[PDB]
Amino acid sequence: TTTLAFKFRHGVIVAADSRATAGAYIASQTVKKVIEINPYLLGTMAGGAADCSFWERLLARQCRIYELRNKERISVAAASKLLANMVYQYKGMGLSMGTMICGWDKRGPGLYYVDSEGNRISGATFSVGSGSVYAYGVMDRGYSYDLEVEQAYDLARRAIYQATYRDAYSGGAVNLYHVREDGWIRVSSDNVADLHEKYS
Amino acid sequence: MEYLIGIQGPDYVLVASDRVAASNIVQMKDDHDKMFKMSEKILLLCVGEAGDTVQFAEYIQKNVQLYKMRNGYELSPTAAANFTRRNLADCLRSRTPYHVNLLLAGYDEHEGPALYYMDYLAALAKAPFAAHGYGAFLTLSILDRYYTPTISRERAVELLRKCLEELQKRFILNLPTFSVRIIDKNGIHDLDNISF
Amino acid sequence: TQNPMVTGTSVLGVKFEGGVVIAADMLGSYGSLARFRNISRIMRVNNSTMLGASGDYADFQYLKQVLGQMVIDEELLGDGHSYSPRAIHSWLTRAMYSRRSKMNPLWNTMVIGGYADGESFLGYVDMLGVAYEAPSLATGYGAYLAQPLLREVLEKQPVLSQTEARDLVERCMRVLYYRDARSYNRFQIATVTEKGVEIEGPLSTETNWDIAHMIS
Amino acid sequence: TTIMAVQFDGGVVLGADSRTTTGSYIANRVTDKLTPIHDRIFCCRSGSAADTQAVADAVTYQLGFHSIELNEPPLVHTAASLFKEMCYRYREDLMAGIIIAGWDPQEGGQVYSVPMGGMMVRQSFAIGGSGSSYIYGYVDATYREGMTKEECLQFTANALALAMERDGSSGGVIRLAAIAESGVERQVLLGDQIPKFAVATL
Amino acid sequence: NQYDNDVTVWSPQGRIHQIEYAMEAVKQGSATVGLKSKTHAVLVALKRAQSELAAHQKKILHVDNHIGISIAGLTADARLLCNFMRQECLDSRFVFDRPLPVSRLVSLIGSKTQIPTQRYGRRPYGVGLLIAGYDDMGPHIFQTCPSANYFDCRAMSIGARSQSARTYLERHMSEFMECNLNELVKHGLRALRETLPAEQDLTTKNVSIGIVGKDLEFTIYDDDDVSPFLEGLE
Amino acid sequence: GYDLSASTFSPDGRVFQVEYAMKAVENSSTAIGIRCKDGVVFGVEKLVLSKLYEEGSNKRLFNVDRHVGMAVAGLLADARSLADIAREEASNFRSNFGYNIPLKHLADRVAMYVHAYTLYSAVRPFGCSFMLGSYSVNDGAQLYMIDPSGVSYGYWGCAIGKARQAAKTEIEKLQMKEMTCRDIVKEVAKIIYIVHDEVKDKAFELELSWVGELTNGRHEIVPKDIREEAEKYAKESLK
Amino acid sequence: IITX
Amino acid sequence: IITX
Amino acid sequence: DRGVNTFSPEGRLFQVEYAIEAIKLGSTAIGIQTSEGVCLAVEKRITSPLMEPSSIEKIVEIDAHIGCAMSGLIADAKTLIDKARVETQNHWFTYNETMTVESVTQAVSNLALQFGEEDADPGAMSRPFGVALLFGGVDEKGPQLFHMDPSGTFVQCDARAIGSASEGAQSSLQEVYHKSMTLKEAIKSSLIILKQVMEEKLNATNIELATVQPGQNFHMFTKEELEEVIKDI
Amino acid sequence: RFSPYVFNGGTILAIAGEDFAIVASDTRLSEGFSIHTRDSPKCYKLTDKTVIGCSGFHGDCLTLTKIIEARLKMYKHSNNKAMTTGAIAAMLSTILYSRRFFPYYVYNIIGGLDEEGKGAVYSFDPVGSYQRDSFKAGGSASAMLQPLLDNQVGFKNMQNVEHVPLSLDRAMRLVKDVFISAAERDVYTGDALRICIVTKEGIREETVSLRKD
Amino acid sequence: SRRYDSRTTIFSPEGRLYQVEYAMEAIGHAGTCLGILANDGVLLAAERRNIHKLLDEVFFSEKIYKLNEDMACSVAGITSDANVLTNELRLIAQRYLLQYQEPIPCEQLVTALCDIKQAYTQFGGKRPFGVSLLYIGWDKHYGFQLYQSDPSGNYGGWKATCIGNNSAAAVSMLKQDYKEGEMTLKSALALAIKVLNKTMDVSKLSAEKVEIATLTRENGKTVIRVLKQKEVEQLIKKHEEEEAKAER
Ligand SMILES: [Cl-]
Ligand SMILES: [Cl-]
Ligand SMILES: [Cl-]
Ligand SMILES: [Cl-]
Ligand SMILES: [Cl-]
Ligand SMILES: [Cl-]
Ligand SMILES: [Cl-]
Ligand SMILES: [Cl-]
Ligand SMILES: [Cl-]
Ligand SMILES: [Cl-]
Ligand SMILES: [Cl-]
Ligand SMILES: [Cl-]
Ligand SMILES: [Cl-]
Ligand SMILES: [Cl-]
Ligand SMILES: [Cl-]
Ligand SMILES: [Cl-]
Ligand SMILES: [Cl-]
Ligand SMILES: [Cl-]
Ligand SMILES: [Cl-]
Ligand SMILES: [K+]
Ligand SMILES: [K+]
Ligand SMILES: [Mg+2]
Ligand SMILES: [Mg+2]
Ligand SMILES: [Mg+2]
Ligand SMILES: [Mg+2]
Repeated sequence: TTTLAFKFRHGVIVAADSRATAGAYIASQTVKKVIEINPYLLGTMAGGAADCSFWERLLARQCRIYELRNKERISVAAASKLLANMVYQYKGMGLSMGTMICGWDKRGPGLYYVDSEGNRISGATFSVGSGSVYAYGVMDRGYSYDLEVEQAYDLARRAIYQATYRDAYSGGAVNLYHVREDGWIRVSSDNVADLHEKYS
Repeated sequence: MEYLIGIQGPDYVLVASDRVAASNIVQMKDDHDKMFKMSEKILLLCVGEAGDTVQFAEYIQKNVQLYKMRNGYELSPTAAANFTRRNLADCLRSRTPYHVNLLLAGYDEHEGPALYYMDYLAALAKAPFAAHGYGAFLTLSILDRYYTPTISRERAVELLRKCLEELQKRFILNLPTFSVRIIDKNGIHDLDNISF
Repeated sequence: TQNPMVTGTSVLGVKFEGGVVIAADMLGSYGSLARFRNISRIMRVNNSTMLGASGDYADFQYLKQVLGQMVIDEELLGDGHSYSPRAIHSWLTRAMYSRRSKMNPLWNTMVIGGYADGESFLGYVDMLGVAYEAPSLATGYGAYLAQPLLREVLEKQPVLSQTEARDLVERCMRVLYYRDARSYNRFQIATVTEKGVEIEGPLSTETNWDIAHMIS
Repeated sequence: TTIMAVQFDGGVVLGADSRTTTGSYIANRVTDKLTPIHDRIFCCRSGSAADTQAVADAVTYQLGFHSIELNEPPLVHTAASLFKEMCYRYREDLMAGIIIAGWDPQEGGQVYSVPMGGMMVRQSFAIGGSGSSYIYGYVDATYREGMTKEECLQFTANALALAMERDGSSGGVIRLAAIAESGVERQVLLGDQIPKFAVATL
Repeated sequence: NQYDNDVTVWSPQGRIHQIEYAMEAVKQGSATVGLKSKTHAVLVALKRAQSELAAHQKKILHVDNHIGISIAGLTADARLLCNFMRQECLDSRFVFDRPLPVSRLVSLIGSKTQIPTQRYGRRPYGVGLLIAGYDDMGPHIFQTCPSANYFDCRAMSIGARSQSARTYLERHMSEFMECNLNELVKHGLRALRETLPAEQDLTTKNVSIGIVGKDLEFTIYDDDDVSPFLEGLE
Repeated sequence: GYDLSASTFSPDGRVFQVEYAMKAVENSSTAIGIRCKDGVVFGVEKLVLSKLYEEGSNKRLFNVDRHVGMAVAGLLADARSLADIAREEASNFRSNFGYNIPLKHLADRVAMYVHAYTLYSAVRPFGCSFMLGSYSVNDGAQLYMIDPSGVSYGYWGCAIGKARQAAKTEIEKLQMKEMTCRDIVKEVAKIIYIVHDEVKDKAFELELSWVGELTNGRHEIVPKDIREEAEKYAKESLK
Repeated sequence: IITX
Repeated sequence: IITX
Repeated sequence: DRGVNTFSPEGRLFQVEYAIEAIKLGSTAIGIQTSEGVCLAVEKRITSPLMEPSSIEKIVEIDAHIGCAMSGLIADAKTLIDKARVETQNHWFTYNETMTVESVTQAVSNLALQFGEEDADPGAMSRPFGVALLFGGVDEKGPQLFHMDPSGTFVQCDARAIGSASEGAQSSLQEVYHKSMTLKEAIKSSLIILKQVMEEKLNATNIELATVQPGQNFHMFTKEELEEVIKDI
Repeated sequence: RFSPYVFNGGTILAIAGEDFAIVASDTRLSEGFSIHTRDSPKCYKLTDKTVIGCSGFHGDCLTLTKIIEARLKMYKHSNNKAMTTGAIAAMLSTILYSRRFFPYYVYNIIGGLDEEGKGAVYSFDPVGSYQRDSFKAGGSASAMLQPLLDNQVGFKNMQNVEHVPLSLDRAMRLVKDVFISAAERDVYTGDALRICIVTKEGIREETVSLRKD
Repeated sequence: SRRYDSRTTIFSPEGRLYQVEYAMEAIGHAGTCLGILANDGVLLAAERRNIHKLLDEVFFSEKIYKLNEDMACSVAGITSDANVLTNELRLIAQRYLLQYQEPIPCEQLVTALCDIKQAYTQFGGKRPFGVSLLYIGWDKHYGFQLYQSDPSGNYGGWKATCIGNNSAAAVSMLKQDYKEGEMTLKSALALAIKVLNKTMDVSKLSAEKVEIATLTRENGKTVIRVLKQKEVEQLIKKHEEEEAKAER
């Protein structure tokens, strides 16, 4: 797995590869690793697949109840904290989850990294998964807050692509999303084989 | 891996902490804050195991704030330090121990400024200065060499800068930036970050 | 049971036209010691169902106690419903699985034989809750020694008569006496038909030792 | 430890050695391993001293209360059952190899083995304990159907004497008891009274 | 009076008024009929509509493939008991891989429903059931009561004006064992129809039917699905 | 009001709630038990409250162990619950002590369970009396009877329900010590017919069970053909 | 089982 | 520990 | 004085019958089910001009496809509403589908007779809920309206009024309703009826209206959208 | 160390068509180097529209399928309709995760029709990770089956081939070939192939002989 | 059982809690007990009911209890109830000290107990405690303090107050004679005896009949002392010498 997200002037970009493995066996090349928590909040999945799916689906359940009880959108900070407090009770029991909670709320674009170790931190950019080191390299060298939208889509897509190249455990397709002020959109799904054609 | 430092002068406490959140071989955040405001004149600086550090600090924080609300006045630094200890020590042989190390800095109208050191075992010690993390190994002897009890705050910021420079020179970790704050009669002040 | 103590070896079973036969020796071994040489490892459950058990004998005696009491409980009602062999097999699967899932298994592998509504029933349950049905079964060393002979016959001729099934079982019990160091030449045969459950024994096989003089 | 019990027509004979060990130190050279559970029901104890004493005290309590409730002497099969239930249920926490033997008016003289693991089986005669390994052959060759009481006592003392000779973990005195309708007769074979078999010198 | 508020208080005539009062809950429910032949057990029920625009209360419930029930009394108590019955049926299939026998299920109801009749601050179940089932012993119609007693029936009716339906059923019961399914339902419907004020008729809006038998899992017919059974009451 | 709780004595030292439960039994139709040379026989006058009920509904005779029969009068749901308690006591007895529960012991155990419901405001007494019968070669024939107070005694002959006294005076005429079960069934059937008030309540089923030498110590329903012969004998004896 |  |  | 689970001689639980009498003290609410959706209308019952009207909430969203109108002791309704919300979200979590209107109503109704004073937890429900509810929504069976009262009885209704003036309002509903009625007609009808039965002059502040349609999610009417509908009335 | 698991073998396969689903499995039940039985299929009927394939530890296969059966009746009782294929898959995910810290050692593949009448396959890991697929192999010989399916059904690594819709006949010929090829090499896979075909008409059953060695 | 439940924790039809009211009647009949705040200290003066000739005199007081290093209380009402409450007061004070390593502030101790008392009025079906308390103490937040609590769970801060027999009369006398911000411990002692001399109108006032405790500060440490009978006799002497002046 490689996943990344970053905040910029025009919202937050979220991208992922699509590979799943059982050891060295490639189990799938078609996994959706970006989860739609609600129309203005995405969650990303790296680690144990069942662990991520289950806990993020439970996050979504909880965010919706919240919205029904309070008559307003849950904040990115509060949603990420619901997830942190859920998983904390299970530390050292073998959950493996590395997630980014991405949204837009009253404080503007929002991005938290949250994991099964207990970390919950806010930041401008993150990459998570076996391939993250490869994605940080290209992402870091191309990132800027004042990226134009299409440049930001190209950076995210290339950073994941390059991770798929070096890291045995990333691949399939790069799936790219954009959290804007009026909700997220699904921007593209490009197979890595088709991207290789293009970048040379 | 995390660095905390505190220096207590005659009428203030100066504190600083690194701003890195690390995971494996990468820094994931370079503007991390490791300080928690308990009250108007109390900071709790907390490092240790992921999850435990925030969960512990915030629980203390909310309980100290609750005390203010129930009673109309704040806990003293000493009382907050002993409250923090009681919790850590009570949890130590429980199902839910917290692997955290702390400094508590504060100013009390009557006792003056105070710095407190606490390890994960919950030993509590008052000190004129102190540090946590591997970086403490390189910097405590620098504090022993130059600290005096009368040290002014201009000079304490200089002493702090020598310690942080020593980490740039000699420590194997990349800790490029630090939060600096000071507490006195008029509360908690943010000083400029010390950066390299 | 974490550590078995007195244990029993193979149980064999085979279907025939109109019934089921099962066989088991009468020995409780304590490690390699042949300690209790006259114990039954077969249980009449009810009129249509019998049970044979490998593994820890004390755990078998507990299952006998529990299962015997269940059949009495049911007979008390006098309502015209009885546990079928299949239902007893299901119950046993659940009990074994359940004990496995608490990390405290009953240390047995079992063969349920039965006859009800014109159909022969033969089913296997182990200590992990692995369970299935088949025309012949053999637990323990019988899986390696007896089952190959059983299945070879059953392929050439799926439908055996009662005396054909009886002779085949005696042949298998001979082989086991020859090759399983925890076996014993004193066994029971139990048969279920329309007429109920008969347990015969003690029985012995003839043995040949001519090969003792074929070394030079 | 070596323990043994034999059925005859009208009663039982029980026997044990008298050795209690920790490692290879002898903590008691004159142990009494034949414990009364009721007026005419004994257990012979092998394995953990603490376990078999605690279990025997508990069954004695259970059976005594049962017997007052029914207002009849207890069945030997009922004593054996209570031992079995406790030894089976707590098999993972106990180290106990038990022989229950006695007399009741319903079934006469009976011997039950409850070995480790907590199975129960009735037997013509039973042997248990570490030392019993060394006498399987002997008792298999000597046992006769229809032995008198005196013959059962002789058979028992012989078998235990042989085991005691070879098993480091058995030894001391032989304690015997005979149980019949008329009551319980206990005795000790010690020193020269213990049956002797020559060491086979050249 | 002092003897009628607590289910734990015996009266001086050896009665428990709280139980008797619970039984009134079923007497005031709408009528339902249960009857059987050699091969099938049928339930037939009148559904009371609160207003003209209300649907009509469900009176027949699936328990298992081989068992369904008709209710009269407090609906909430009907569901609690129906759920209990569903669970006992699932447990029996889980453990034994075969249907819970109907007489055994009924015994469990009796045992369960008796418990609160003997404990202070508890109350009887305010519901009576007609139970249709098929098992190794053939078709069954049972009846259960707030008193925890139960009855094995050739046919039965409970609820308001059910005495009329009981009388019809007695009149024709000798015919039932030999009836085909259509005849048997016809009989159930005729009995139910006796409970109605002379103005009123059976319609597709107010009749519910439940059928189980040798060749047929418990099935519920409502609204347009009852039309075939009503046509040819000729 | 001194009669609302089984935890309240009246000033004369009575427990009226238990007395009121007994009245439920004495309102019920009659059940009888007779111990004889070689077993125990039970009979029940089983009133038929509808022709719509099946022949065999509302049994008042139960198997509580393979060797023990139970015969009840009173509130039927209470009695069935007591049958379950008895069954469980016999079951647990066998699991703990490894043999069939002796009747006297089973009777004493269930009786203390009945007794426990005669002390407290928290629960009411059972509205039922029951007989327990068994046979074995070692213990012989035995017949016990328990009432709502929890008192248990052994009997040669016994009756419970509304015609209790009338039944007893007919039972007293039998020399039951010298009679077999095959003879006593006919006499049980006879007595039930004598004490039946055929004017007051119309139609009844005769329910019969036994446990003796002839059943090999198993409690069983009397066979249909034998029951019908006993019915006919009782019917024609009434003339 | 599977990882991402 | 201590055995017989 | 008697226990909360005492039956009356007529075979009813006193507490449930008394709880049904508390429903008559609540404001009138109306539910109508058409082929194009269901509408829910409720009298707010403003007691003072100092009270903020939007802070009265007697129609609530259960899930995107289900609304609920309530009448009676409103405080009692909160735990029922929360249970409906939690149940639909659990159903979504487990089965990845919308829960039916019937199924939600059923779940809520199973809370109904769960009161008593010596079976249960250290302090569970002491009395029934003094509340009636109309669940209106859309599922694969189409648009749907269900009624539930403190007995735990629930039932589908083509139209239904609850509260103080419900006899009255129900009469007018049998008059105006037909199966082939449109949603916009059902909206007008229920305001016409609320206008009749309210003590106060009906306006856009002292009522609430909400709809659920096959196409569209649960929708609370705005001040402006209420004023538009009020013009013809 | 008593081990509560044991591997009993079995290979499963599901294919989604435009108007059909296939679920296929071999019939061999193994333990160690032995065969328990040659006639133990791994397909289980759930509804008229849904079939599930299960392999791995047989003790868990039995227990889990009995749980699923009970949960389908409970669902039907609460909601008055049969569970959809998609709902069953979503539920199974939660059942598997309930044992996250003591898993069902089972590999599950669901094959059935969805609400539009179209073929649907859902595949699972032992703790309930799942997704929808066009086709999927699972269990003992999955690494042998999957690549050929990727190639022949997914048209992967192929140039200049029309991506036509998968006919039932071709889907069927594929299912038989991959199992026959697996039977050559995987020691656990053999005896017989059992194929369930789910259509709007219902569920029918073919069976093909495999090598007995 | 509903028949036997007296229902101690339910409202009456006027919004009242009868057991609380009835407890307050018990307290009104108990020994009079007054507390007086001063600039340099605080005092409790209470009527002794243990006055029979043959009593032994074994404890240092009858109705004055030390709670911790900086606080004491006195009680009026059911003695046994007062023992339960004062034992609980000590426990609360030590729980606080364990946790914060500083003494519990006076008002926080009172509040903590009052929440227990309140609970007995709202749930549990028990009779409330039949006790009112006067608490005296010092802390670093508000210095010298005097509190009053009663069975309802209510409390207040007072400069001077009174509970028990003839309270209303006592509080009237204090209202007139008490000088806000101008009292010393010596003038508050004089006033205490003046009030007790009027409010023990059955009959003549004695040292054996009262208990006085003072709470002062000496060298950063709180001193709590029960006056000896020699001192109490000398204060009564001075009050009777003062009433000789009162005309000329
Ligand atoms: Cl994808
Ligand atoms: Cl929330
Ligand atoms: Cl952060
Ligand atoms: Cl990863
Ligand atoms: Cl043996
Ligand atoms: Cl047997
Ligand atoms: Cl010993
Ligand atoms: Cl032994
Ligand atoms: Cl042993
Ligand atoms: Cl030993
Ligand atoms: Cl020795
Ligand atoms: Cl009804
Ligand atoms: Cl109702
Ligand atoms: Cl009844
Ligand atoms: Cl009725
Ligand atoms: Cl009587
Ligand atoms: Cl209403
Ligand atoms: Cl102190
Ligand atoms: Cl203190
Ligand atoms: K020796
Ligand atoms: K193969
Ligand atoms: Mg790669
Ligand atoms: Mg931890
Ligand atoms: Mg031990
Ligand atoms: Mg091979």
